[PDB]
Amino acid sequence: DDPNFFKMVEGFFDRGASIVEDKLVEDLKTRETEEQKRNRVRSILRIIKPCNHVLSLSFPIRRDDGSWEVIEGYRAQHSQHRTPCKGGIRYSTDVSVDEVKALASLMTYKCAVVDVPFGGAKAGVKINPKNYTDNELEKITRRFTMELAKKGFIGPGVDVPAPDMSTGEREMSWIADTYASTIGHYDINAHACVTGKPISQGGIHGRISATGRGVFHGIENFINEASYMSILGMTPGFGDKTFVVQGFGNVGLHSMRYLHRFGAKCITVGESDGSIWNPDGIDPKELEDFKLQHGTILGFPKAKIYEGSILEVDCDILIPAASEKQLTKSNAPRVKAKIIAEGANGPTTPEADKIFLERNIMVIPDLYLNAGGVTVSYFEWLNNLNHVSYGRLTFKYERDSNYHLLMSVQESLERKFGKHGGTIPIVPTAEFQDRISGASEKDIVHSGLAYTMERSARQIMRTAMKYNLGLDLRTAAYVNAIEKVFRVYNEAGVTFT
Amino acid sequence: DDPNFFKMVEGFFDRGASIVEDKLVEDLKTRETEEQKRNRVRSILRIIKPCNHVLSLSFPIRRDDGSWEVIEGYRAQHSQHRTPCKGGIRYSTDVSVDEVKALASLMTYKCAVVDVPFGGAKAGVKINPKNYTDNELEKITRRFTMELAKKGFIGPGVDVPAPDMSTGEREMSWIADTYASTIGHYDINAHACVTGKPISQGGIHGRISATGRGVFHGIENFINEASYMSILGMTPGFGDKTFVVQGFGNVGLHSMRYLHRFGAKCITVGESDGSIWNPDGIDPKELEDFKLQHGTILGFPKAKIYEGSILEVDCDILIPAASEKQLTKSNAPRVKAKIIAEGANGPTTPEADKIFLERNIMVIPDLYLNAGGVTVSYFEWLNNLNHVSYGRLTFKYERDSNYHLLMSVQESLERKFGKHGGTIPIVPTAEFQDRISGASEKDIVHSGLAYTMERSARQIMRTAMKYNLGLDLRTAAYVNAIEKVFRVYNEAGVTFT
Amino acid sequence: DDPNFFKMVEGFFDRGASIVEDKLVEDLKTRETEEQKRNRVRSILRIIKPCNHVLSLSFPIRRDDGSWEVIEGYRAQHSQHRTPCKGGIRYSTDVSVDEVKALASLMTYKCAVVDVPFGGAKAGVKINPKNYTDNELEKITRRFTMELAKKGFIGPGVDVPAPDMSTGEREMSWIADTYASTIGHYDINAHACVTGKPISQGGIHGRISATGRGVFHGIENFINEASYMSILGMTPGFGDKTFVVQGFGNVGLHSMRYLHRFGAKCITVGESDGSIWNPDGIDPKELEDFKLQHGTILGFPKAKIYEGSILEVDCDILIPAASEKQLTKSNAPRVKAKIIAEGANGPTTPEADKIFLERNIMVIPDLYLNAGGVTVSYFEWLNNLNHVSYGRLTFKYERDSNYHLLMSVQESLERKFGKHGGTIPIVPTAEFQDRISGASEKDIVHSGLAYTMERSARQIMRTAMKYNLGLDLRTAAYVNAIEKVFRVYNEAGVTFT
Ligand SMILES: NC(=O)C1=CN([C@@H]2O[C@H](COP(=O)(O)OP(=O)(O)OC[C@H]3O[C@@H](n4cnc5c(N)ncnc54)[C@H](O)[C@@H]3O)[C@@H](O)[C@H]2O)C=CC1
Ligand SMILES: NC(=O)C1=CN([C@@H]2O[C@H](COP(=O)(O)OP(=O)(O)OC[C@H]3O[C@@H](n4cnc5c(N)ncnc54)[C@H](O)[C@@H]3O)[C@@H](O)[C@H]2O)C=CC1
Ligand SMILES: NC(=O)C1=CN([C@@H]2O[C@H](COP(=O)(O)OP(=O)(O)OC[C@H]3O[C@@H](n4cnc5c(N)ncnc54)[C@H](O)[C@@H]3O)[C@@H](O)[C@H]2O)C=CC1
Ligand SMILES: NC(=O)C1=CN([C@@H]2O[C@H](COP(=O)(O)OP(=O)(O)OC[C@H]3O[C@@H](n4cnc5c(N)ncnc54)[C@H](O)[C@@H]3O)[C@@H](O)[C@H]2O)C=CC1
Ligand SMILES: NC(=O)C1=CN([C@@H]2O[C@H](COP(=O)(O)OP(=O)(O)OC[C@H]3O[C@@H](n4cnc5c(N)ncnc54)[C@H](O)[C@@H]3O)[C@@H](O)[C@H]2O)C=CC1
Ligand SMILES: NC(=O)C1=CN([C@@H]2O[C@H](COP(=O)(O)OP(=O)(O)OC[C@H]3O[C@@H](n4cnc5c(N)ncnc54)[C@H](O)[C@@H]3O)[C@@H](O)[C@H]2O)C=CC1
Ligand SMILES: Nc1nc2c(ncn2[C@@H]2O[C@H](COP(=O)(O)OP(=O)(O)OP(=O)(O)O)[C@@H](O)[C@H]2O)c(=O)[nH]1
Ligand SMILES: Nc1nc2c(ncn2[C@@H]2O[C@H](COP(=O)(O)OP(=O)(O)OP(=O)(O)O)[C@@H](O)[C@H]2O)c(=O)[nH]1
Ligand SMILES: Nc1nc2c(ncn2[C@@H]2O[C@H](COP(=O)(O)OP(=O)(O)OP(=O)(O)O)[C@@H](O)[C@H]2O)c(=O)[nH]1
Repeated sequence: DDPNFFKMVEGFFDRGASIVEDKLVEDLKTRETEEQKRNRVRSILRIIKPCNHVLSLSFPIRRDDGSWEVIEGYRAQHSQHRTPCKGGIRYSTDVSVDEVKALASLMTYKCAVVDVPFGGAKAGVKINPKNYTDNELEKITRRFTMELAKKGFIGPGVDVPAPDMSTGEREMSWIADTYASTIGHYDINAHACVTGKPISQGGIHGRISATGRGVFHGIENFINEASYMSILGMTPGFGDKTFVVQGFGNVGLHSMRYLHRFGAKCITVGESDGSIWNPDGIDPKELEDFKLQHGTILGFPKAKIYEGSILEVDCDILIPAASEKQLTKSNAPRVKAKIIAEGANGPTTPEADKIFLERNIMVIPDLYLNAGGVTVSYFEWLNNLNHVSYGRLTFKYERDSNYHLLMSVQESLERKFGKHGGTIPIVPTAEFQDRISGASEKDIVHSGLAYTMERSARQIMRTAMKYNLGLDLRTAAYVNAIEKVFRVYNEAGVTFT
Repeated sequence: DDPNFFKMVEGFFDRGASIVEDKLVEDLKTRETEEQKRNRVRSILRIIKPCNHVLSLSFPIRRDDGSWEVIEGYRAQHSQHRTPCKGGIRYSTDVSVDEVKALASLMTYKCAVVDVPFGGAKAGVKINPKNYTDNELEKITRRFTMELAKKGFIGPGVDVPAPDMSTGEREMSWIADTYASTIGHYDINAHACVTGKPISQGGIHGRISATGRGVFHGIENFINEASYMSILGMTPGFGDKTFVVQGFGNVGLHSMRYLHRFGAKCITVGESDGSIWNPDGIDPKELEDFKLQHGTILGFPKAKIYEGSILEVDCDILIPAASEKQLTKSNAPRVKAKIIAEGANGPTTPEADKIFLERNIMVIPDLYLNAGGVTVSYFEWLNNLNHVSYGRLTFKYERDSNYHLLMSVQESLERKFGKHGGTIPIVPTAEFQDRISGASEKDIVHSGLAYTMERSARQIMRTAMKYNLGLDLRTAAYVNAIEKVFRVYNEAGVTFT
Repeated sequence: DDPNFFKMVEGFFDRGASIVEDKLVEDLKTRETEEQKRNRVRSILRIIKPCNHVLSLSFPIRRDDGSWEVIEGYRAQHSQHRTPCKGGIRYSTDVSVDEVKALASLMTYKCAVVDVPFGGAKAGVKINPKNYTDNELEKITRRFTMELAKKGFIGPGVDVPAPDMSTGEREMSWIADTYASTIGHYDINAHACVTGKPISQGGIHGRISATGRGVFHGIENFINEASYMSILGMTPGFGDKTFVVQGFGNVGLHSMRYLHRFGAKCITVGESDGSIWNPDGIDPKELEDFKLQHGTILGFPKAKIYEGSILEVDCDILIPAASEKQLTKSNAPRVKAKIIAEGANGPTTPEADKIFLERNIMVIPDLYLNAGGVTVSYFEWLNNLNHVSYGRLTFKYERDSNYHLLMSVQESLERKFGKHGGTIPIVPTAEFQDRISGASEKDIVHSGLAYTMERSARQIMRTAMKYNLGLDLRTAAYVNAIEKVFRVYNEAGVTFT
């Protein structure tokens, strides 16, 4: 059980088309024959599936010891029905076009599941950042954008890179600075070419913790749904149950704190080295220190090394957040859990899905969970496309206008019950007192994220009941994804051909 | 014996580097240590070898029956040491990135062997032109350029497509018209984006027969070299020996006539269907009719069907001009020939080379033979970059000036020997009478091609003696190729890295 | 005597306008009043004089020890009557806008004196290349072009940098590579943005020795003019007289060999360290070795150190070729020479000119001598703007056509005097045998340079007699310069204002 990662995501898309194909002909309003309309649907589905562009590079670089190397680099743009196309830049010696093509596809559907205006994209670099000088990573990241930009694969109108595995705000700043100063110098939207930038360079409050909140608001939108918890046989709530984490990195890290702050007791955590198992809870603050002190989660003196993979650890909510294809046909029989959230991108093989549906354990699709990161990188790309600190124009104004609603209510009452002259004191609460001056930059993020992953969780529930998919929310997700991208191709007069 | 076609061309490049690496350190003038300089050479060689860009596409098209299809299309730009990058566009259901990457590499060396200012490139389309309407091929060719152009892979400053397998002047006109009218409208060099265009659209006299002349002037430059014919045991001349042809298409066709007009008796010819064997000669005119009348070289009533592949036919000069990897370890033992010219691109597997060197049969590298086609498509790209019919400015002027050289000589003599008054009539010959008005468009082609493949044949001879490569002219060719591309990287300060 | 270098060149321009102003009104064909026309001339002269653009920069760089620095950099575009604008890039800690503005002006007149289509320009960088790593010079040169390019000061349509003091073909390659790969990627004329590139990167045979030939053909065009040598009291010829050199660098070096190969005995040479005086001749080959071996012309065991400046050395032809303002009011009284050539740019202060005219010693203007370098960098900018090795198209053709002139003459004679049947053998000479195949790349250089500095030397002689300027050829040069740039402004309808 190790399919070509692109043949796998295609496999999910397949079961999606196998169910939509019927409810999609009846919504096609053209005037043709029944079979003809189906010969129209299946055709458009064959256009969605493949990637529309897969660039492939090679970089002469000069390492600090003067020697040269080549660096294969990739970038796919899955679909063009929606511009621009976002997608992270991954640094790993395990990246390939067969991987990038699929990760590129997912973000075409992630962005469709959470209603974000972007096509899919993804860029890889065969590289191990743990090997190279922090000068060499600059000469590599800047060259990698110099190559893309001149071939039309970076720019606020075509593609927007983003952080991903083994990349952070450090790299994303090198990109925005190279693009702004070479190609899009005159363009007013220069700095808006990448997301995940540092705050001082045009970022957004909580771009790092963005994905974590995703995993959080996702789990919350289901744990607090009794219709499934009655099936899974658990309790709506967090402090009553626990969870584990694969891949203590950005997702895994912030998936903890936001899920740790509400009573859910993070049992264990692991990484490429080993596992750290404590059935009583690990402080996400303290462990975060060792990643900056001891280089690994190992040695953590408030837990122990675990002779076994996290995926088999007894818990309540499994969260693979480290790499692809981790759960598989050989790990599925030994999960011993109830819910498998997904921070990583397609961490479950399609073979293991049936086993999970068979074992009666709910799998929440990665299309829905790690989509939080996108919906915040959208606010960033949209922040620095308007050139204004959101809400700055109307801080002093909203603060005044609200002080005149409450006043008018007061002045109005002091004429009806004011016969005694009694000063009715209409004053804000503690909560409203914060929201007087309006929506600050952080407020729309903590809301626009919690809202985007509210509508999405419904549209997934609303579908899985319409088609009776039970706990295969994944298939229900692709259905909502495919139905949306279809109406774009259908009405667009797909081509000039 | 069926290597990955890119692992094969790499294999030739390897044996090339294995011999140049020594004579190239001593020509490196930097001030370092011996071993260091070698750590500099091997590094640059690792930069040349791989392709710098390999795009990959997917086309929604609307066939005439209304159904949709996807069409994978590829384009590689091997190197950027020389802009623009030329390369044909092949239509075949057997094309892939693993093929295009190598064909792209060859033209980086072809252009280096014949001193033509272009990097290498190649574009493929998984398609069978024998299946589609001549309307659908337009909707495909125009879309294929629309996709490339917007991503910076067509344009007189980056890439210049050209005819290749299953494409002719018909297709190349659709490209130039689409590019000129969409992307490079304002650009003055719009129409110069492709070569192989029809004459009325900016072509060159004999762009079709260009490659054939290549195969001709190549063979001639060796047959008339006794130093090898003494080794091979044959006679310098054409009317005394024969030859066969694989792949009666453009190369194979015009390889015949230009080699048929000088006594060399074309024994047989074949194609995807079958062989046409006559040990007494086939009229290239008559057979050309059946390709336009009977759809195949079969049925040709002045010869017979041959129960066997051409590659084993007894002859004097074998010319594979149909596809890749035709000669191989299984066909090498049964060649029964003396010289194997190469119209096709890498039609010989590296394993068969040793057998050919062992059997003491000279193999002329495809780098040298089919390079004629490029050297004429260069004159085209250079014709329509100057916007003038070459030589038009000075037709009436040269005609006059020459009539004053010959006159002055006459008037000068009629004063020394003119004591008798005898009118010395200095008048042109028959030959010069043609070259009076200067160099017309066709004259520079028939010369610039015959000249370009004169210098090249020497530099190959001049190398194969300097390093004692005997009859492995192929290896001698790559040596001249690598030495040239190296001096470009070496001196360029290869990167800003 | 140390004027602001821009107030000095202005001073020469002044005496130029003071003489042209009369002979220029009568050539103005507009219909106005006499005084009005003069109010038109003086006005246009005030437009020529100043620089139209003087950029000024500042570079954050990261030295190899990690520390930051700023690097002031300048570039002036004197005039725009002729695009593009060429001008070297000088690296020296003595550069400033007050210097660049004037050097920029000179090349507007240099290019006008030798009829080369370029406005003037010049770029400086406050830097000492002897201090920085050969990595740091790359990070500086590439950044310096990145800054200019984005502000429209590099590009084959606006400006074309070139080598100058403390820069060579090494730097010019870093520029062409940075521009080609960032800004003008798509442009077909990308690599044509700079001149002085290495040959493998699009240079010209003898771009280094180009300026030297200038100094040579300049001196020759005057030494072989008796009209002045009768005044100066010397002999037309080189082997009969000697010369010295200031600044053994590129100009001074190649000024020697080309003037050494014709009997002229180079007495001494100096540099920032000291002088090397031998009244019997210094081998330019041997001394060139020590510059690559012993770091200085000092220690040269076939001469001695000279306790004195070159400018006072007894010789016949003084050539300052090291820096500006070297001759001055304090050095003029002690020249003890006959002719002062000028390789450097304005090495003579205007005060010293009168003393030189008074001492009756001819000063050849730098406008005329070092203009050879430009006229070759023009051929380069024009070479790589046509994308063809000049003369390659018609090597085999001219070789044939000439073999038919000589044949026709033979065949013609063998009918008049051929009654005896005697085979008249019309065959090329030794000299013509070289020029059969036509004009190669090096031939047009050695001619186009020797020709350009033939017409120029006449137009200067032709003027200095028309206005009776005696030996002040400098003033005669500016007259020809001003008269040319004037007709451009005059007829252009100078502005839309
Ligand atoms: N971080 C983000 O912004 C987003 C991340 N994701 C997904 O989340 C996943 C992880 O988040 P990242 O930020 O990339 O984390 P990261 O870049 O910090 O690295 C993940 C960590 O997991 C560990 N790990 C990797 N492979 C492993 C394996 N096979 N077994 C055990 N441990 C392993 C590594 O030590 C690494 O520290 C990624 O796969 C990515 O697809 C998705 C969207 C946004
Ligand atoms: N290089 C570029 O073109 C960049 C442009 N921007 C744009 O600027 C806008 C800034 O808004 P926000 O940062 O959200 O407001 P903000 O109130 O969130 O500002 C964040 C930080 O930026 C600093 N800052 C504000 N103005 C500054 C200035 N003129 N110079 C230096 N630092 C300054 C503030 O001290 C604050 O600490 C964004 O909308 C973005 O579109 C932002 C970053 C880089
Ligand atoms: N035609 C040109 O302008 C140039 C052609 N070439 C090379 O020359 C070769 C042929 O020239 P094209 O113009 O492409 O010919 P073409 O495009 O006319 O087609 C080649 C012919 O050979 C036959 N053929 C193909 N594969 C065969 C096989 N496996 N066995 C037997 N017959 C087969 C086909 O029937 C076809 O008619 C190509 O492989 C190409 O690489 C190289 C440079 C320029
Ligand atoms: N669409 C475009 O931008 C094109 C531009 N050109 C440029 O035009 C130049 C033409 O030179 P050549 O064709 O080599 O000269 P040529 O003497 O070879 O002309 C070839 C054919 O073009 C025809 N032709 C010439 N001028 C014409 C016009 N104004 N309208 C219609 N047909 C005309 C002539 O009748 C002749 O049959 C080329 O240098 C090329 O650069 C050529 C083709 C297309
Ligand atoms: N080299 C060229 O391509 C061109 C040069 N020029 C002029 O020729 C002059 C020299 O040619 P470059 O190529 O710049 O030579 P360069 O760049 O090799 O350096 C000139 C040499 O003269 C010596 N020198 C500098 N200042 C001196 C001083 N005050 N006293 C004694 N020696 C000194 C230095 O040691 C240096 O090696 C320059 O001033 C420039 O204006 C003009 C046009 C083209
Ligand atoms: N990066 C760019 O865009 C460059 C473009 N060019 C253009 O190319 C033309 C070249 O003409 P010339 O060099 O004067 O001819 P040339 O006969 O003077 O060639 C000089 C050297 O270039 C080498 N060379 C020729 N073709 C080559 C190729 N395809 N690959 C690698 N090396 C090759 C030759 O071996 C020779 O040693 C120039 O007209 C120039 O416009 C030249 C240099 C760089
Ligand atoms: N690595 C790390 N990041 C943190 C930590 N605390 C907060 N952050 C991030 O830094 C941002 C600033 O935190 P706050 O000032 O508390 O604002 P906030 O959005 O209310 O913080 P949260 O509600 O915890 O998301 C937060 O949005 C988090 O994304 C922490 O302890 N460790
Ligand atoms: N298919 C085909 N093409 C031909 C034939 N004859 C000539 N051509 C091509 O058409 C062009 C015009 O031919 P010509 O008028 O004879 O000029 P040419 O260049 O002297 O012809 P060649 O010397 O045979 O190359 C030639 O350059 C050939 O490329 C032919 O019989 N069949
Ligand atoms: N530094 C240096 N350069 C040289 C020397 N000899 C020639 N060159 C340069 O290298 C080029 C190649 O020289 P040649 O092969 O002799 O061609 P060339 O143009 O006839 O040489 P010259 O007539 O001396 O200019 C010349 O154009 C010179 O510019 C030399 O001895 N030292």
